[PDB]
Amino acid sequence: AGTINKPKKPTSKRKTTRLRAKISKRAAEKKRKERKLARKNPKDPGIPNLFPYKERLLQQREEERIRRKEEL
Amino acid sequence: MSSFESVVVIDGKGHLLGRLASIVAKQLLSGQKIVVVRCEALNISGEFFRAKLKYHAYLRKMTRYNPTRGGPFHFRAPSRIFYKAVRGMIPHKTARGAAALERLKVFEGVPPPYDKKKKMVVPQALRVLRLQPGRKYCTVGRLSHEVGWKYQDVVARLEERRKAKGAAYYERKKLAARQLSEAKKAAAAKVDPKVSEALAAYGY
Amino acid sequence: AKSARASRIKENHQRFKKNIAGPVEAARLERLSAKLMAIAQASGVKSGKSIGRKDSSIVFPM
Amino acid sequence: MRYIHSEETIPVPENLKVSIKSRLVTVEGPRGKLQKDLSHIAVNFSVVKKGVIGLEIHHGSRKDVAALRTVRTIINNMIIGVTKGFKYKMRYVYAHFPINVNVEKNAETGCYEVEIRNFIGEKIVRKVVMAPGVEVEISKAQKDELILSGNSLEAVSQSAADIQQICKVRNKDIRKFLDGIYVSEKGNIV
Amino acid sequence: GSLAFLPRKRAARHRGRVKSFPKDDPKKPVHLTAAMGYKAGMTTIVRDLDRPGAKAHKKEVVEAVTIIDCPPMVVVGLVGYIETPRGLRSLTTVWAEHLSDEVKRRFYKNWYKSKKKAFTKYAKKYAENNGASITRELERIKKYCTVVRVLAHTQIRKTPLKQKKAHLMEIQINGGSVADKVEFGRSLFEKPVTIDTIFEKDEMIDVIAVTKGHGFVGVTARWGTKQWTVARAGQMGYHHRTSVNHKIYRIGKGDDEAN
Amino acid sequence: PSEAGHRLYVKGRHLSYQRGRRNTHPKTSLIKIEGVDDTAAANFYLGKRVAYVYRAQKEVRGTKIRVIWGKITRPHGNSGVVRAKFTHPLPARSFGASVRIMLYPSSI
Amino acid sequence: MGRLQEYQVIGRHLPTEANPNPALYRMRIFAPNEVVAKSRFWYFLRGLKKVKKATGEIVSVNVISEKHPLKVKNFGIWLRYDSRSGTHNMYKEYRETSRVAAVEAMYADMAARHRARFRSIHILKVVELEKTEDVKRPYIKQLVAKNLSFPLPHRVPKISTKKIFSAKRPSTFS
Amino acid sequence: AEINVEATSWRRVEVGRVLKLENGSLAAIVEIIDHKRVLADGPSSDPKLATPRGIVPLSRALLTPIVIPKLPRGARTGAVKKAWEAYGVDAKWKETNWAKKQLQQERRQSLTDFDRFKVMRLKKQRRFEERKALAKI
RNA sequence: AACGCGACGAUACUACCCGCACGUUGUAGACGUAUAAGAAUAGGCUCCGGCCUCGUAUCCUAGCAGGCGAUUCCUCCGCCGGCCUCGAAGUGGCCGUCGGUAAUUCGCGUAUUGCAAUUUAGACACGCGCGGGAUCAAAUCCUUUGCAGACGACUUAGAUGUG
Repeated sequence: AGTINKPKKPTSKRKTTRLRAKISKRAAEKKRKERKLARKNPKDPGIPNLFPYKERLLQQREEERIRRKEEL
Repeated sequence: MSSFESVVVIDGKGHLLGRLASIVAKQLLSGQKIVVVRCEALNISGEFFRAKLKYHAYLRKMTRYNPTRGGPFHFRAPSRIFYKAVRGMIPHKTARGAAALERLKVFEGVPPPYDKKKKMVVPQALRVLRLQPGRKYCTVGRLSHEVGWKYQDVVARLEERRKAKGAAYYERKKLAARQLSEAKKAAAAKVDPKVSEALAAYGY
Repeated sequence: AKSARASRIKENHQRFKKNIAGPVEAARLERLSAKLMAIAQASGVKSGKSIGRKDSSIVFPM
Repeated sequence: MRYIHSEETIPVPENLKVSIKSRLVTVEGPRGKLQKDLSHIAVNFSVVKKGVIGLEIHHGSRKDVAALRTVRTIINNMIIGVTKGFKYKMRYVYAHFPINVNVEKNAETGCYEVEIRNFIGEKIVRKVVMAPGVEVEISKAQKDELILSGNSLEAVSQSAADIQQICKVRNKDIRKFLDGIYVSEKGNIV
Repeated sequence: GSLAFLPRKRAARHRGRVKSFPKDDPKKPVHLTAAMGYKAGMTTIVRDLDRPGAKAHKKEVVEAVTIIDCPPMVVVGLVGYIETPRGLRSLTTVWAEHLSDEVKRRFYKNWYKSKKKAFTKYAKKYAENNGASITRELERIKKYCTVVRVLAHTQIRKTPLKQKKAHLMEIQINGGSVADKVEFGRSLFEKPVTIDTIFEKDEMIDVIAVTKGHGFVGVTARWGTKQWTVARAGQMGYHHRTSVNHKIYRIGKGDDEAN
Repeated sequence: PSEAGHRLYVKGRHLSYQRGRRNTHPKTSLIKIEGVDDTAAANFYLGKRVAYVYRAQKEVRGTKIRVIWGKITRPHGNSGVVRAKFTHPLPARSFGASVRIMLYPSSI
Repeated sequence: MGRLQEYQVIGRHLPTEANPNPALYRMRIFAPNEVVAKSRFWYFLRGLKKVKKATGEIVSVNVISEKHPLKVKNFGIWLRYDSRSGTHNMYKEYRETSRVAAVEAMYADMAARHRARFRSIHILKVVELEKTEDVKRPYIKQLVAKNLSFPLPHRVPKISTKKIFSAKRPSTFS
Repeated sequence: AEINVEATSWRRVEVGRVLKLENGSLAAIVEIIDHKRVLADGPSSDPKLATPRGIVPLSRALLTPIVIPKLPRGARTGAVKKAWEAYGVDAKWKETNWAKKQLQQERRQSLTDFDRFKVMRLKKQRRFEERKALAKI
């Protein structure tokens, strides 16, 4: 493409007031449509493996589980 | 520091085009006369074809009814590429903006009054201090030659002659610095020691 | 067809200029300069060999 | 990720003198002189041992560290051409029209020129001017062979590629018309 | 019509300018590059053609030729030019003594009542010290100028015109060092230059003049129909045109009496 | 002879009025003082007398040279520009004209 | 999020007749001030338990200053952040001097690489790595190299911004 | 094999390298934080050259040619002070051209109006004999 | 380019030029309006010793708004000549004469502007003055031409001539 030698007409990034007002409107009823459908209706990944102290954190989990079992 | 001079002559080599234009436009409106030399050696950041694409987009904008009147006059010279940037940073349609533009003179190369004057530099627009070491840059002289500037070879021959004369001037300058250091050494043995001990205690 | 500004058309013309039309024009210019040569041939400051001065918008008014 | 340090090494043979300015690299040896400018890459040249050139960058990225690999090979290529040189051997083939190849040396401009005649019967002569520093000779060893030799791999390989691109058939069938000049062997003179 | 000749206005001057001399190289011999003449008219010739490949090869062709009357131009001046970032600048013009009254008529709009004092003090600097002002101005051309031109004028008395005012034109010298062409220009002062020496037979030359004027016409004849691009009425003719590749079929002497 | 100078003032430039985007207030002028770059340097010049010296066309009391008096009020911004109030607001054609900033009244 | 400080916030549900001497929970919160630290406490306790500001009271808020704010440490931050897709896990390392400085370095880092906000970042663990082998990321690994020393190429000098015009061109070497 | 390279010669940040800050004081690098921060300490007995131990950005620091030879990494203020006095960093700083030019600025800033007058006239007496020597040369 | 520029010819008046004499003469704004290497920025400069973040540097900087004499000197500045140099919008160097000159030192003046009021001071341009040099011109109208033409405008010719 010879766009360097012969550029085309530019796509203006200046925003018209007419289009700015509609986009705020269309963003509004999208949020209403999303809320209406959610109203209509019909997880922890864990400690990372690269964490250097997952082993001493797991034994804290087992030790507190023993104390909870002993208390109960 | 901050000084008011009669005329500040700026060497345009090594300067970014827009960063130099905003500094110059502020001094012109503040009441400072500015001469810029070597506008074929200014830099515009980015790759060369981006500066060429911007100028080819500028060349598109031409009026339809009569190009001789009112149309955007596309100036190809490197001095006038710089002058276009400065004129867009000045209210040139008022009397104050017109007065600020008359305090500016823009030249290609170094004209023979200004090759014996000292050329200032602006650290706030210098390419080596501002740009990242890996980025690409273009020269205004290269962009001008590809859009119709006819006097790249003429300015290059005159600059070669100007630097041939300046090499002669530096050779006389080195001799003066050699002779000044020899004269100071001899005068240190004939000066009264109370004069030199007082000057050393005062930092001079 | 090929344009008048085609690259291969220009290269063919450059081969014509150097090899055929070149020495023809150089020969005719030697004769014409010879006839022009026939017609034309047919202190320091006091002699003017040193060049001095005869008989302002670049500098701001100082 | 901004690696703090990265370095590579170029060994230097005993018969060579490598001189490096700001980023201008000059290699001298038996066969001649080679210079090339490297101001487009940020690099710190240094001397590590008696015959080792050290090239380093500091606080570069993965892109800047990888640009050290291209300069190590580029300087090492200048070492080889100055010591051993480069040789490209090219063969020209034909079916019916014999290709006449003529090599002359221009006294002015100091460069060889190769004239190709009678390429599939065409009456146009094809003149290729070589790079300064590459010599072309007709092989009196095998049939239809040229030798492009020199010190710069850039000059030898580009001049060899110019000959291939100037003898290329047009508007024909590639599967049937096999005429052309092709690079057969690449290597060193020594 | 063509948009290349778009400002369809009357030509600014009657004579019309060259606007481009040939590109100069110092290895060539010293030669002038242009001349002047007066249009006489046209005639009919028969040429024995030698055009291999033509249907009229080795046959007789009848062609129309144009006759331009060329009295010998008289060289009166020398103008030096320097290279500039702004373009090309004239630095020094050196005239000669004994300027004719014909070219002196050119610097006057009313010659019949003037005192004819043009170049009277310039005739005195050739004998003021020894000619120091003249030699200084030529040395300024030799050491500073990049190309030099020659001022030559035609004579109207040799031509059958009621005009008496000569036509003065600058002609560029090509092919040599600036020192060599200056010594041509000073030696060529006060001397008639014939068209035998400037041009030669069998040579394409470039012809520059102002066309025939037709005054105010409409779009029927100005454009050739059934903003700038819209066909509008106005002036047709008296435009400056540069024509290209016209062959010199003959150069008559005028003395020969069998032209 | 002497071959010295007689300057007992600090040079200044009249930049603009007090303004925002579009509304300008001529009662306060903005002055750039030679060699000031922080508010700390501008604090020395507070209260110092400012003179704007210009030229007229008619002699009035033995002079053709007229003066408008003022004093420095407060620092402006972070760059050492200062605000100055005069007995009459300065002319709008003097944007970029020089002023004389004098060391009286002196607290040193 | 500013000059953060670590806070020890201890709060409890309001004492009632059914349950006197209540549970007394404790958290460590990085907050700009006292008032924010209480708010983050009740926000985090509301997600975990059914204790809010209306039925709860703050027992103590104390600032946990660093033991050694003059010793260089390698820190490990385990965090969750919320994006358009959902909740993700990261573990990032920071070579700093204080535990608060590692948290400030983390907030600027997550805002830079991933455009994460303060409202979306959950800091789970800030651990000082006692031993050198515990450092896992290569950008900290090159900092803990033996005999670490490097130059500083292309150093732009600190020229005052009011010095518009300079007489000689600057140098980027020292 | 001849290699002739003249590329650069930088000072390196390292443990034991003495820095100069914008305040005019001296610090010595103890441990390196990152590529633009270091931990330093100036234990000098001169109040003009003393710096508290802490984090210093390298953008606010200047690298002096003085390196304490075998300073341990992570050394506390007691060990740095012993190596500071043993190497004589204050004496080596005084001989540096950076401290000589700084002392020149301190003396020139401290001139009174009377001292400027005596500076100017004593320069004229010194300039006179420089001018006679230059005319002889 | 009808508000871009260069070279050259003749320039009557007026005053074209030189010297010095002053302006109720006009300014987008004088007050030390002082300062030439080139080039690189992952390198440079150098007297070849060494030096480089840094123009917070260098020069100049004292005397009724700034004398006359002395000693001491060829220190600094300026005007005119000769030799040369300087064309990108054109200048500086050397030599010489003359004048001024705290580099060291000295004798006699300043008051009253009354406790501050721009320190009327620079530059270019524009005028008026003398007393001296120099110069003795063109264009338009009118008549004519038709290479031109709606009118203007354009190519021409009108002073003794190849009219």
